[PDB]
Amino acid sequence: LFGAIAGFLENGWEGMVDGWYGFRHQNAQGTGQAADYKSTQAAIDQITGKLNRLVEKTNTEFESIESEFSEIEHQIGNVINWTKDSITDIWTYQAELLVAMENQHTIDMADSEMLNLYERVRKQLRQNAEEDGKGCFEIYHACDDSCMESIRNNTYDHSQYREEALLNRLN
Amino acid sequence: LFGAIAGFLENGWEGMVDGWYGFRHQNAQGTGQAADYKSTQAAIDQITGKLNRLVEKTEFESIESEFSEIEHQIGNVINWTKDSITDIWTYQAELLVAMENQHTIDMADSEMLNLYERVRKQLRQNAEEDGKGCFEIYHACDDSCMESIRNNTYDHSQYREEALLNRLN
Amino acid sequence: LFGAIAGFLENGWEGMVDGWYGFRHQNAQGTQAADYKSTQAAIDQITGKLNRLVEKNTEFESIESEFSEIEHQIGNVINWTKDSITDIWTYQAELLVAMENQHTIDMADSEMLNLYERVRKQLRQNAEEDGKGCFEIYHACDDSCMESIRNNTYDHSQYREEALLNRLN
Amino acid sequence: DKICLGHHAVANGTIVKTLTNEQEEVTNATETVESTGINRLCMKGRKHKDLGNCHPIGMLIGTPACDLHLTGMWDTLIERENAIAYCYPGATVNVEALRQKIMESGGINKISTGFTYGSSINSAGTTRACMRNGGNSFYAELKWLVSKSKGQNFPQTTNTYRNTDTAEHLIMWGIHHPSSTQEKNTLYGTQSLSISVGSSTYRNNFVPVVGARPQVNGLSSRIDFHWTLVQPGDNITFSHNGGLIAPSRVSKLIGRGLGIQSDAPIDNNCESKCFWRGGSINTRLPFQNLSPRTVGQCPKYVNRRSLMLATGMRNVPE
Amino acid sequence: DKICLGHHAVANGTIVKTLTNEQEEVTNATETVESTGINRLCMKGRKHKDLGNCHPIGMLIGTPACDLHLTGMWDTLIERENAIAYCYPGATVNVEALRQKIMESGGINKISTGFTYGSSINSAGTTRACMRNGGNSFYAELKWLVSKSKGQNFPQTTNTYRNTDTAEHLIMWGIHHPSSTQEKNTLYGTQSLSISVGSSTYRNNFVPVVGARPQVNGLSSRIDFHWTLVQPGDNITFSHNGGLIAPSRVSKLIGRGLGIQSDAPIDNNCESKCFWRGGSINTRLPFQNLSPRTVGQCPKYVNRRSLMLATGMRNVPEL
Amino acid sequence: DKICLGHHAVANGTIVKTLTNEQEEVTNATETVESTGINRLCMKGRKHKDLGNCHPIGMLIGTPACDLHLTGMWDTLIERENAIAYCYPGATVNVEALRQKIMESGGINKISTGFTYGSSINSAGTTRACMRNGGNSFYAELKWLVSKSKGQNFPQTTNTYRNTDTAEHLIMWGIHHPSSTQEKNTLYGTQSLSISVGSSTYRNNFVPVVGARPQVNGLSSRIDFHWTLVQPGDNITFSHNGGLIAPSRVSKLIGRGLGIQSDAPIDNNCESKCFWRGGSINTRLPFQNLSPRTVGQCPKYVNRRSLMLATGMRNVPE
Ligand SMILES: *[C@@H]1O[C@H](CO)[C@@H](O[C@@H]2O[C@H](CO)[C@@H](O[C@@H]3O[C@H](CO[C@H]4O[C@H](CO)[C@@H](O)[C@H](O)[C@@H]4O)[C@@H](O)[C@H](O)[C@@H]3O)[C@H](O)[C@H]2NC(C)=O)[C@H](O)[C@H]1NC(C)=O
Ligand SMILES: *[C@@H]1O[C@H](CO)[C@@H](O[C@@H]2O[C@H](CO)[C@@H](O)[C@H](O)[C@H]2NC(C)=O)[C@H](O)[C@H]1NC(C)=O
Ligand SMILES: *[C@@H]1O[C@H](CO)[C@@H](O)[C@H](O)[C@H]1NC(C)=O
Ligand SMILES: *[C@@H]1O[C@H](CO)[C@@H](O)[C@H](O)[C@H]1NC(C)=O
Ligand SMILES: *[C@@H]1O[C@H](CO)[C@@H](O)[C@H](O)[C@H]1NC(C)=O
Ligand SMILES: *[C@@H]1O[C@H](CO)[C@@H](O)[C@H](O)[C@H]1NC(C)=O
Ligand SMILES: *[C@@H]1O[C@H](CO)[C@@H](O)[C@H](O)[C@H]1NC(C)=O
Repeated sequence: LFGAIAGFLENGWEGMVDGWYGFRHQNAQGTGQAADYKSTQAAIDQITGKLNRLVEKTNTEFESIESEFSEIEHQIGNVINWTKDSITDIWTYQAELLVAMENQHTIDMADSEMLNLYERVRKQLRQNAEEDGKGCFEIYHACDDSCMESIRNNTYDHSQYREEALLNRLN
Repeated sequence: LFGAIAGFLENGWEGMVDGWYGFRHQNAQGTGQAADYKSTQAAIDQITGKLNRLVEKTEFESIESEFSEIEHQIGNVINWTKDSITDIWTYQAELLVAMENQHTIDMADSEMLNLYERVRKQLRQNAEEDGKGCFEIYHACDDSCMESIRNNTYDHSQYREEALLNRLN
Repeated sequence: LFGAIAGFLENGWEGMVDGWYGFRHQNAQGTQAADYKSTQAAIDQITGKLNRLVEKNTEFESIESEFSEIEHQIGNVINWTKDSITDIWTYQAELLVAMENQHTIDMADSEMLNLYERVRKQLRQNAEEDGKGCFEIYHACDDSCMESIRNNTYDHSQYREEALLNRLN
Repeated sequence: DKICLGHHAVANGTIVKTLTNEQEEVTNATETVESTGINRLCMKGRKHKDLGNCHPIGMLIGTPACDLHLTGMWDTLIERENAIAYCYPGATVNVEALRQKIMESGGINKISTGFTYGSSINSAGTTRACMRNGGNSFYAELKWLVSKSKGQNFPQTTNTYRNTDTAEHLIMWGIHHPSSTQEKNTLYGTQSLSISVGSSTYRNNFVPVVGARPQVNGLSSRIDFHWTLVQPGDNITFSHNGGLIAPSRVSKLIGRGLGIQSDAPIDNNCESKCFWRGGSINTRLPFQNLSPRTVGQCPKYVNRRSLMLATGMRNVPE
Repeated sequence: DKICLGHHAVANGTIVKTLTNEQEEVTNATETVESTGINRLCMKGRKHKDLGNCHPIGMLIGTPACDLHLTGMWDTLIERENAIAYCYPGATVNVEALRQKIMESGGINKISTGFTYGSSINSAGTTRACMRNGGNSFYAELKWLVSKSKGQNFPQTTNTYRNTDTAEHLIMWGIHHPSSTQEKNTLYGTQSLSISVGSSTYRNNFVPVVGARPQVNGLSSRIDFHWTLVQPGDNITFSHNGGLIAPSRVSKLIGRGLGIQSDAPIDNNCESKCFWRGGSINTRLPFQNLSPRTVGQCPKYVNRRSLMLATGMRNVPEL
Repeated sequence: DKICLGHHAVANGTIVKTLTNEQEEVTNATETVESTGINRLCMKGRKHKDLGNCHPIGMLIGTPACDLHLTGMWDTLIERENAIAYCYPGATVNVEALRQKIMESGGINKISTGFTYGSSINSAGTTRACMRNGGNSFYAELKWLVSKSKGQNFPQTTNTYRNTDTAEHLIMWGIHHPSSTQEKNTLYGTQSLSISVGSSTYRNNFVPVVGARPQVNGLSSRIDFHWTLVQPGDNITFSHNGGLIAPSRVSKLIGRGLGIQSDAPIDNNCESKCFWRGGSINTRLPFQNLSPRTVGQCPKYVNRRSLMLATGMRNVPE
């Protein structure tokens, strides 16, 4: 587990219906919300990868060894029952483990994609922002709607605002 | 793996007996130790989830006589089938434990790291990491202050101005 | 997935035939060395998996004649059983590599990130991350200094005042 | 000036199982166990034969119910619950093995034995128990041989069938067991009866035995049916005294096909690869919970109502 | 001033295997393979029958050894090693099929056939091979029919059993195979012998065959036993003229039960759902290494002494 | 002035499957499914018997093709395609069970039955169909008993084999089914024939099935075989009348061995634990796709050509 989803991120945003992960900003001219497309497609792609494997099964042809409509000899009947039930016990167990295993992974994978988005923004903001521990970054310079966007774009150049930001941080 | 347990933390604390995870501190009043209840429960609750899965539970009857002759061809088929079932279960049993153990270990590692991360973000600009799992705090933090760190109620703003000055001089 | 391989590290280095993970240079005099401990940690865990794979077995006898006819009804039971076993082993084998591979990839990612982290904490307040996996160091760091960073012997407090005023000015 | 990172959530979420939690809520999930089946035998793309009330054994010996299924080609053969094998009551040795061979075949050709009988033999026994066109009749592929003169000894007879084909042939015959001494005497004579049959891969002797028995289809007599596979080039010979129910044709099973025992009516407009008693299973899912008895290409049977596979992150509601 | 984070550790760690490391020390771990079973048959909560030296077949035909086991109800039936089926030496066609049917059952009721024989048949023949009270007897459920006049032809005879019940009945009979022509003639006469049996769903016929054989319980002759199921509403008829060992009662198998073959003593104070040749297995664990041949609701058998499941973190002791 | 962290990459990387990605490129990978096997039988360190054109059943009965294989010890026994079991027409009842026993054994001893016959019995008869060197012979372990005086009744006869050993013995015998009533009367007389066979555990009776007149038809002279086990301390008796093909020796299967049906040449230089019809599999890998039919200690058969296990990180070239 990676610590963000069901972690230092308090809860999810029901209002973000545009992606799995995204940004909420607050600046001079209001607040905004926008989904991050790369990170959500990373996660969705990995899910569909699992679903492909789930259906990518392909089949041996089995024939009948049990009469549906007539008595089978008692001893061979018992052997066939023991065998069939033993096979089924194995599959029931394989299905249970598969799903328990795959779900654990899927949850932690999604938590990981969140944490990687968070970490990219952090490194991007460099010395111009500080972590609030609940998922936000407090930015120590005027950050216009087109600034915010540069953060989501990956345009944001920290050295352009570094002087201002360090000034306010140290005071 | 997550880098903390058997990682950037040199070793475990044998003398920490009522927690899996905890805190050691040092201030003017001296030193102390405390376990963190939530992180240890998150680790423990997950183990017992595995144990619950492991003990969940088909009726089978006999298909080979202990005490009388079994026809030779049908007997060889039964021996072949039963051995093939046992190879599958032996493999599954080993794979289960191997996978499960890997995951339990890595899960514990991460609960330690998440505790460590929670405290980092909380100390904000008032402390610095020494790489061994310690946070060097740049202001006086008395026993009451230490507890607010462990409590998750430490307010960094109250000491920030001083901390920044002590970090730069 | 951790942050690093196929993440904030744009690509790998084909010229590094020296190991799996390592450092590259920039100073006056300046330009690559591989890190032994993290490479070994990775390789060791791969060879652990290789040890389990080649782990070997029950003795089986023949239950169908290659060269003569078997009775039709027992023949069908044997056909059904064998294909069932094979369907199970085919499924297990595919699950085994898919799952093992997923873990190998992330494990490797993990070792990259732990090295990176250790260097971060080492450099303390004397460097800043560039987001591409580099640490821009704010003091002069010659070949002996750079070696101390790889060798885990780098002492941050020795450079810290020089570094802080370069960072803040 | 703030910028906040977060994930989505949904108002109502699905519960799934993980390794460490039985009740994990996620944003979404799908089933992995198929629970619904088609209530039809989906035969489109298959040369199928629906046997109706004709039992596979009856195709070989030619019970009236099987008159429409004496020869043919198919890749899927469907047997039904009410299926009739015997009009003249009796039983067949290794019958389940014979049924499975027929149900794995891709068709049946019939070939004359060419047997002919001297004039002291009536080769056209018929009975009320085998009505064919509103008249007394008998198994289409066998001949009931009795004495042409009612109380006289059936003559010592030899009949040989030569498989001059390149594939093995399946030949069936019967041994009559009268229900009284008087019946035996009228059909075959007072002489001791002996019937022996032989090929390169078969040697056996049969003796009709009189015995009182319950009536089945009105008769207290029985026929014991036997069969063997006559290899290419091989000769099978019947040497007999009375009591032999002789083959007039033999069978050749051709190719391979999928045998299905089912309750479900046929749909020739839908396609499927997996069958069971109640019909067809068409699904991409790896597991199913409908029936532990399926034939064809199927999802594996599991003892589980549901198994949800997560397709989203932990749902953390507001 | 500093605050330090850390994790517990213990003096004595235990080793588990992982995907990457087969010598991983962890704080604690728990077993997943059961290695100890109880060496008794734990029968608490079960209405059980211990057959002792009575073989299941002998319940059907009434060997003296099974006199206390001719009828009954049980959910658990226990067969012992070397149990006796036959007093008069012989064998049963498809014996193991029949033994399993009985061992799947939850009881046996006995129903009389009502067979009677005319004034020329002795129905009370006995032998030194089946004893009660230390004297000659015979199977309790069968009757050895011979000629009342030694050396004379056994009369052509018909006996019919009618199943007037709602459940199928299991009828057993014997065919006698004398040890000499002389013996055969005395019992049944010089005539050819034939026995035919016929229901709506069964037809078979048999010939007593003479032949020198080793003595088993003192006898060189044999009885071959045969059985079939008689459906409700159906009649089965025996036509015979010497050689039939005729049923005086038929059997009805009732309900379902668990058959166990073991020679472990019975313990009524412990319960179990899993059994093997020497005992019971009570365990929560999903795997066991006691035996590959088990019966009941059992953990899966594995070819390993031990599989430790970690129940804590890597143990990292101070160095 | 910097320091940069990174990982290695390789020019040409290998593709593998993961839970989430078919086609994931990794720096290196090794195969887990063995697809190549050695085309010889690797017998190094095995004491073994290649039977050649001797069929296992012929070992017990002493067919000419098996003369060099009537006894022996081995931990491995190799059977070949089209091996000869019989020299005289006929077959063995319950043959696969018996072939599997022989093929599970670790050797064979032969023990004389000690059987002796009165002067009215000729037991030296031979036949053109079992040539040995250039002459009429018979199965080595059996004797064809016929009336010394042609046409007279073969005497009522008793023979008893006593197993006085501590392990079970396997006894085989044959039944002659004559080609016609005339051949039968010549060899054994006009009496009705009976062969009964009885131990403490086993009883059975046999009647020769006499055939019918043309020699090329399915009812002619043949000898069919039967067998059972005689336990230590038990005796087995033959009472017979004509038609018995009596054992002059019995067999003791000893120890255990590995049975192999293959047409692959023996190679005494390499070692192996796994075999199939094409010869051998020598791999450390857990799976193989060479054949579903293998004996020994084997990797599991899987329906896949290749399953690559990653042995390095994601490969990320520039
Ligand atoms: C199984 O055995 C059963 C007993 O034999 C068979 O049922 C018997 O079948 C015969 C002939 O089919 C019936 O016989 C006739 O009976 C009437 C008189 O019937 C009334 O009186 C009797 C005697 O008290 C009474 O049992 C009946 O219920 C009637 O009230 C005569 O007029 C005829 O001449 C002739 O004798 C038997 O009645 C019948 N018995 C029973 C109990 O039904 C049965 O057919 C056999 N089953 C099979 C499948 O073969
Ligand atoms: C096998 O046959 C031998 C003789 O045919 C039987 O042995 C004799 O057994 C009796 C009873 O113990 C002894 O009094 C004799 O001394 C034995 N004679 C010899 C020479 O052995 C033996 O009992 C038979 N085995 C079976 C099982 O019937
Ligand atoms: C075999 O098990 C099935 C499942 O309950 C049951 O229908 C059937 O009667 C059993 N058959 C035998 C051999 O008794
Ligand atoms: C079956 O295997 C068991 C256990 O190894 C053995 O004792 C018995 O001989 C074998 N049965 C057959 C048919 O070989
Ligand atoms: C069993 O399957 C094999 C392999 O396809 C085949 O050659 C043989 O006919 C089949 N046996 C039966 C009983 O159909
Ligand atoms: C729910 O899961 C199914 C399975 O992949 C998918 O079709 C669907 O889009 C998911 N729905 C939601 C709520 O996003
Ligand atoms: C079958 O009969 C034909 C015609 O008589 C003959 O050519 C052939 O040899 C016989 N087959 C055998 C195997 O005897």
